[PDB]
Amino acid sequence: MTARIALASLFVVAAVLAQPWQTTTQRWVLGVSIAAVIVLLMFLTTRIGRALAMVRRNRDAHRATVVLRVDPAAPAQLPVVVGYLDRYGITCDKVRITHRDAGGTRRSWISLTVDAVDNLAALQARSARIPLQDTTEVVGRRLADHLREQGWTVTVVEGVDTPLPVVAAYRVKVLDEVLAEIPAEETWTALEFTGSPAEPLLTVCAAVRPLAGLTPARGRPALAALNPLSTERLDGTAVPL
Amino acid sequence: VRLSLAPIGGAPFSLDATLDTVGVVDGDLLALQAVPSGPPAPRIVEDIADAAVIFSEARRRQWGPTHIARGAALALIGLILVGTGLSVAHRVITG
Amino acid sequence: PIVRVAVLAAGDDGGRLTEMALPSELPLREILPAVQRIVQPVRLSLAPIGGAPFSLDATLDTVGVVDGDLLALQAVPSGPPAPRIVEDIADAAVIFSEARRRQWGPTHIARGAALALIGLILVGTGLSVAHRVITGDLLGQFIVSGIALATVIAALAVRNRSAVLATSLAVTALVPVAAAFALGVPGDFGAPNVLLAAAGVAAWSLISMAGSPDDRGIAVFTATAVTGVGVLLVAGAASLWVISSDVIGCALVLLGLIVTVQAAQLSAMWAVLADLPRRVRVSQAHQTGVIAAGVLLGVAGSVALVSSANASPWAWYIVVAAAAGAALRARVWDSAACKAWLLGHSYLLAVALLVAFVIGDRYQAALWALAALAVLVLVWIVAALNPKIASPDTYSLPMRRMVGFLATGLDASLIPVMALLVGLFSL
Repeated sequence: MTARIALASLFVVAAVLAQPWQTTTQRWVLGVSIAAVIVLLMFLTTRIGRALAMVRRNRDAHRATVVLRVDPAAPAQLPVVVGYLDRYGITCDKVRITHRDAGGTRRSWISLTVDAVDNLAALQARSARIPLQDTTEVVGRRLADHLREQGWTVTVVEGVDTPLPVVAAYRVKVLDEVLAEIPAEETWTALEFTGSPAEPLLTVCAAVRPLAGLTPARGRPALAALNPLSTERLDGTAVPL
Repeated sequence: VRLSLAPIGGAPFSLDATLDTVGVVDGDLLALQAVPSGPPAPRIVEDIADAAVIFSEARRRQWGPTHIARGAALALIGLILVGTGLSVAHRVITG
Repeated sequence: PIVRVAVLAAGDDGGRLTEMALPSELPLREILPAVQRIVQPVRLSLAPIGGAPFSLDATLDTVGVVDGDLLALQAVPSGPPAPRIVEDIADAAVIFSEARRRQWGPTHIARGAALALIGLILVGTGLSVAHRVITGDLLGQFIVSGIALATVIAALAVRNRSAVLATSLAVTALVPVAAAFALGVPGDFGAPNVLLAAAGVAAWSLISMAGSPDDRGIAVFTATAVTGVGVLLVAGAASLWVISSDVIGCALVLLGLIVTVQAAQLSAMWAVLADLPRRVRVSQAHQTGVIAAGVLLGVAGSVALVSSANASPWAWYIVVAAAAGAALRARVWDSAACKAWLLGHSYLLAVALLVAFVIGDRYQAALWALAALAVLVLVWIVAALNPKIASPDTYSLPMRRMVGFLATGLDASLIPVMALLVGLFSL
């Protein structure tokens, strides 16, 4: 963002010194300057590079993810999952909850992912090699048994689901009327928390086959990793709920 | 609600079996907390191999107000050290 | 009133890690017997990792357990250490002195020899160059190259025999090497000589960074390499095309901030998960050095713009702006050494001006330069006493935000100013 402002300031100071704005010796460059500041002003070049990379697209092991299926899901079991962001010295990166609303039923999923660089110390203790997958399995079983403790009947899953077949990308402004609103023959909604459960942050995206306050994604990568099985941080600015 | 007895740190008792079948000896500690509507929590254990490395990160706190102190003095020391030299190297020519 | 905690018991073999949930509001002496049976002549107790054992009378509430912390299973602290007692003052000197690691041993000699050597090379080089710069006679360049070549070999000769002396001998090899090339076609300490040298260390460094079998000596190589490369171009273009009365630094401070602001990507440019710990530090070492290249560059020309007298009022703001920008660009850097480097940019530059005036016979800005250090030292102290102005948590969010537009509003807002000093658009 700073490159844009610095180059803009460059050209404009370059043009303002055109007091002899004549002979097309100092007016010509003046025209080109005032012209470029317009095209430099940052929602147009972005789709330029986007389409370029998109048409180019027409041809790790630091992150493991565990995903939980619970049938009778509800916001009554929200604190139990926002707690598991940071406890037992394992610092889950982000916790994600997804529903498919194709037909009438909302097929629920919890998505838990653990990096390896910021909790390298703990994983280094379980063995000299790094038991990432096994450890993540263990925390997942812990969530399973604590959640069944409450009463909901949960199931570990690995062939989880698909919001993009393995098609409309929208990320919302922040609040509740919408998540009660969400159409078409298929609905994929995805909630995800992160950021220090001392006070958490979250981003939300949804996919179906502008309703109230949605926004499309020109340029899809954002749908490619909308499935829970994905190990990615769900691009988008965070909100303190 | 459903309150029942439980040995500490374990799942509560089964309501229709006597304590003498679960193995209650005279002198245990039993808790009147609710009943699990689900699993009895077999408390999955994972093995540890190098438990020393867990503490060594606990002591190794972050940047914190500790690395400020080293920067504090190591700044102050150099300030004095140039302070004298400047004045007397001012004098190594004139004064 | 149960709380879910995870204890850690590792005394027998490796360790056993389970978790549980436990009834609060009790003396821990009651619940200790239970955990002793799950995970498993002394007494035991519970303690947070990084702290001291908890009393057997307090509760898991009044001792401050949050639901989900990781407790350890340590022992009750201690007893007395049972002090020895020896009456004959003679043996009171031999007995109570062993606890020193005093033995001479054939390893205090290993560190002995190498430390003697590194001194021999350094003053061996400096003598000849002093035999070469204050007077003139090339016999030094014979001796310079002689020792310079020799150390070149030795580092390559113990690469797989010492594994610590090697990397140490490499870093000192570049002092005479940079001295050697700097002596071809002398001049008056010369215009294009500084071109020959920046090739040398940038050569010698790059050969050895990849030559390092491990850590402990990587960061010093990386930083001076980019520093050699960086100065090479702005010296080369300065050798033929441009006369550049003053705008060598205008290239530098530009190049400087460019390297600092674009730092994370450059580190990545040098890039079973078992060897993750070895890869993660080297990555960090790369970043911590690369940033030093920035600061050292950032001043590198900045010490030359405001250096002489008769400078520009735009030149004075051309350096100050940079400093603050870098100083406020630290809050984005996580590690410690990363922070300190850019943080003390002003400090390093402050003394540069002082010597400049004392060696330039000014005795005017010199005193001021010394008054421009205290102001920087004074703020360091008040940053240390109370962790309040150092901690951005007791702030306001738009304040946390305003400093943002404050940051990017100035670190880049000097390229228009840059066009003024040189007058790039006065043509």
